[PDB]
This record gives sequence, structure tokens and C-alpha cells, in this order.
Amino acid sequence: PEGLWELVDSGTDAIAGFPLDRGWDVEGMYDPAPGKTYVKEAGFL
Amino acid sequence: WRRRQREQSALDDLRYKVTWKPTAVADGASATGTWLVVVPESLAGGGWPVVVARAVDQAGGRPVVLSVDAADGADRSRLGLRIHEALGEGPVPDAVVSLLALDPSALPGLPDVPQALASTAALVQALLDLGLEARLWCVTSGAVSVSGADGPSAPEQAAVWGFGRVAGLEHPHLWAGLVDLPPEADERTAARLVGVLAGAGGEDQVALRSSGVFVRRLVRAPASEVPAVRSWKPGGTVLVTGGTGGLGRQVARWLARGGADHLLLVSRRGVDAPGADELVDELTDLGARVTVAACDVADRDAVQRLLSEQVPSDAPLTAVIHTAAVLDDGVIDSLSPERMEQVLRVKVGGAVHLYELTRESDLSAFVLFSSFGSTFGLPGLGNYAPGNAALEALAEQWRAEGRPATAVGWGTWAGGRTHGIHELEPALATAALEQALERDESSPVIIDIDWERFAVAFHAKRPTRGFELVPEAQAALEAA
Amino acid sequence: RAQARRLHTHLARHPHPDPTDIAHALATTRTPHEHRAALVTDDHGTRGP
Ligand SMILES: Nc1ncnc2c1ncn2[C@@H]1O[C@H](COP(=O)(O)OP(=O)(O)O)[C@@H](O)[C@H]1OP(=O)(O)O
Repeated sequence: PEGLWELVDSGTDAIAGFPLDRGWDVEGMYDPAPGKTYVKEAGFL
Repeated sequence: WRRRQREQSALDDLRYKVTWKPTAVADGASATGTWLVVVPESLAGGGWPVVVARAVDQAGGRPVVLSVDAADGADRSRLGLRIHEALGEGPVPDAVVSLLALDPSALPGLPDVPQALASTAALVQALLDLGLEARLWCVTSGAVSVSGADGPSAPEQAAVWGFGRVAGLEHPHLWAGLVDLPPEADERTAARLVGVLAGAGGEDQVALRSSGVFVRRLVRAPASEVPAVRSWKPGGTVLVTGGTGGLGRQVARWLARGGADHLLLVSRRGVDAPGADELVDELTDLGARVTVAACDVADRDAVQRLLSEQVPSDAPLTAVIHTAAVLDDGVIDSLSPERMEQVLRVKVGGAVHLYELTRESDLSAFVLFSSFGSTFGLPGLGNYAPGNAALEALAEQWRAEGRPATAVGWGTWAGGRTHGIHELEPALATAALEQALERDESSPVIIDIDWERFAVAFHAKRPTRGFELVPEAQAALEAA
Repeated sequence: RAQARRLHTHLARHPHPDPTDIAHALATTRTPHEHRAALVTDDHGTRGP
């Protein structure tokens, strides 16, 4: 929780690129229609 | 049909690229003993030096601020005297932190060498001279681009990164790694910096940004599924530096074999080269208008007059392939600023001069021939890597400016790395470049590897986690 | 070892904590696991090292 407090108080934006070790075809599943998505970053653990 | 399919399979089986995997912010540890921070005096007390000094202060370590004059950083012996007298009357340092790469300036007297690379070379070989056992870390600002959100990467710190990558594989104990930093200095970023610096190891090549922390890895990027666009058409004049050589010969004959209007070969010797007549005979056999030139591309005036007088008026310049440089092999001990100057005079000076003389004529493409040593680093390639590494950063700078540049990384063409990487056949390499050209890949890596031997040998030379996203690399590592 | 390092870092960022309170918290409010260690000293100059 102290990590949460120092994160939110500092105003840090904790959004970064998609994980690469999860087996996702991250280079292929990005398209800014049929079955793709137009976002390449979100909050991830 | 079957021939084309088998060729495409075998060609996509040897495609690679480099990416920046995000990773979780490590818990880190506490700084122990005393850490020796070396800084350029041009910065003085500005941003990063004061902040990282404070960061190591509250991390439990003892800072040692060592301001260095701009001229002093070049010489290894003078830097040895400076580091010895600064470190005198005290305990030996546990680790060394180098902010020397933060200086954005060139070396006076040797104008085509950055102060960053020369300072880094001086520091490493000075620490070799002093016999210190302290692990070395070098921090850079804006040296690499982890994502499209980043700005273009500068050439100097990219050369530093290449030099560090090659150096680490032959001095594992001294060289720990590199840590890129964002443009501005912040307390939280410096806290994370000292945290990763105090870590055990393994994360040699990392970068820090506002979003998080990233680590450099290598991935396969096969071109089978990528659609094509803006197909390759060598119309007009096409300039090829170092045409008389081997790589120049291969790329010239590849250009001629299909849709070549005019091939302007440039070399220091040109006609006098051993096989210029024999080469140009077969090259003009394919209906190519060949005018081999005899001039150095390093000097600005020579290229300036060559782009005016030797260019046909019936064929404007479209493509500019840059595959010329001197092979000045040298071990880390024997490296000196003059060798770096003569190598960078051609590897970087020619390319940047050719680029700058453009912006008045549209170019279809601007190819640069980096080596796989920049991506990997090999023993003995101390002087070879930095120019190759700077070539990519020049490429991203040019795409940021909005020109069609490419920084193709090459293995060993079939024409001193017999272990690991195999010799690429000429036709396969040419086809790989052909398919990469229209796909607008900013940094392909066309190299053939037998991971049965390459991965285990590379790990034995230095353990690393760069080759983790390649499944063959993981199979080879866990096999042993 | 990780527990010791974490406790050291936590104690570094604290203005003069009471050692007996730390002893009570460590003894009572934490599970006794298998691999154990103890620090017994009557001066607040050796616990850090
Ligand atoms: N400063 C420079 N300006 C122009 N061409 C240069 C150059 N330095 C090297 N080259 C070319 O770079 C080419 C390199 O051929 P090489 O076999 O030595 O290395 P490589 O294997 O990469 O082609 C040479 O043909 C050389 O042209 P000369 O034969 O005329 O020397």
C-alpha cells in the first residue's frame, strides 16, 4: 500500500506496453478491425 | 512454386530483430560501501549528476563525485592519474558509475569521434590499467528508443552502447552493463537507477522511462505474414559506396539484376580496384549504366561535387546504399582515439554527409549496412561495433526527420566467426534485403544461427538473458 | 537474507525507532519459520552492521 501511495501522490502514470512473455502475438494483434485492437499499452502486472 | 515456397521458408527461418521487453520494477537492494561516480565537468552541478549522487547517498553507499574536464576524458593515462588521485587516501570502490556519456559534443582534433565514446574507452582501459576490481556501469540519456513514444535515439550514445556490448563479452567482471535514462532527471527515476545498479546482475542492457523499465531482447520477426507495400523499383541513379568490395559487388549485381537504370559505384580506388573491369563487365551485361568512381566519401566536398558532376541528368538519384568502411580490427587494450577516428570517418562520416547533401532530391530509400556485432558483440570487435551501432540511431533520427532510411543488420556474407553464425549465401541475403525493403522495417537483422552451438557458447563467454524470447535459444540453454 | 535486507532498508528510513518495540513486533506478530536468526545486543550501534 505504501507503493500505491507513493505512486499516486507522485502523479506517476503506470501504463506501459503489453507483456511479451505471455505468448501474445503483440506485433500482430495491433491494428488502429475484424479481430484486432487499437491500444498497445495498459496497466499490467 | 515449390522452389519459391521452400526458399521463403528457409529465408524467414533466419529473420530477427531487437525489441525492448517491459519488466517489473525490481525490489533492488542497498548500496554498500563507496561508489565512484565520474562526471563531465561541462555539466557541472546540473541535472543527473547531483541527483544520482544523492540517490546513492540515501541508498547506503558513499558517493565520490569526480568532475572531469572535457579534454582530460580523452586520454587514458591522464584519466588514470585523475582517478588515482581522486580515489587516493580511501578504500577501493565497490562499483564505478560513468556519466561520461551524457556529454553531447565531438572530440576536438578528431572531429568525427564523440566525446562520449572516447571517454568511455578511456575509462574502461584506465580501470584495466589500475587493476581495480570494481564493476563498471555506464549511464546514457536518450541512447535507445524502447517504443514509438520515445524520440529519436542519438548516434553518440548508440555508439557507446555498441562499444559497451562488445566490451562486456570479453571483460565480464569489470563491465556490468548499461542503463539508459530519460531526458530529464527525477528523484524517483534515480532511486530506481541506484536500485538496479546495486542488483546482482543479468540485466545488463536496460532502459528507464516514465512508463516503467525495459530490457533489451532479441526476437524472431518472420516476414511471411507481413503484407507488402511500396514494392522495390531501382529507378534512376542508385549510389553504391564501396562497390568494388565484396558486399558492394553483391549489392551492385543484385541491383542490376532487375530494374536498374544507372549504378553509380563509389570507392577510394574505383577503376584501380582488383577486379573493377571484370566486375563492371558483368554488371553492364545486365543493361546497367555503370560509372565506377574513384573518390573517398568521407570528405564533404568530394561527395558534393560527385552528386553534381557525375550524376546523369537523365536519371535522378533514388537509392543510396552505404556499405563501405575500413576493417580496423583491434582488441580493447590496443584501442586508441585515432583508430576510432579513421573508422568513424568512413562508417559514419560518409553516411551523414550523403544524407545531408540530400534534402534537395527525393530518395526512394537510404540503406545502411550495420553488422551483427552491433546487435550481439563478439570478442575482438572493439573498433568494429560503435560505427555499426551509431548507424541505427542515425536511421531512427532520419525517420524522425521523415526520410526513407534503413539500418539493415548483416551477418557473415559467404565471401573470423566460424563458430556459431554460418555464412549467408549471396542470393539468400539479397532476397532477404529485397523483402525487407518494401516492408519498411527500420532495423531488420538477417543472420543465420545454429542455436545448438551459438547460444551455449555465448552464455559461456558471458551469461545473459537477451536470448530468451527466441524459443530455440531457451531450448539450447535448458538443454545443458 | 531477503528478510534481513528488507528489515534493514525499512529501519534505515525511520527516525530512531524503539528497539524493544521492534523486538516485540518481530517475536509476536511474525510466524516462526524454519531457518531462523537472532540479533542480541544492548547497544544501538551494532544492530545495523
Ligand atoms: N573512405 C572510403 N570511401 C570510399 N570507399 C571506401 C572507403 N573506405 C573503404 N572503402 C571501400 O570499402 C570497400 C570494402 O571492401 P572490403 O572487402 O575491404 O570490406 P567489405 O568486406 O565490407 O566490402 C573497399 O572496396 C573500399 O574501396 P577501395 O577498394 O577503393 O579501398
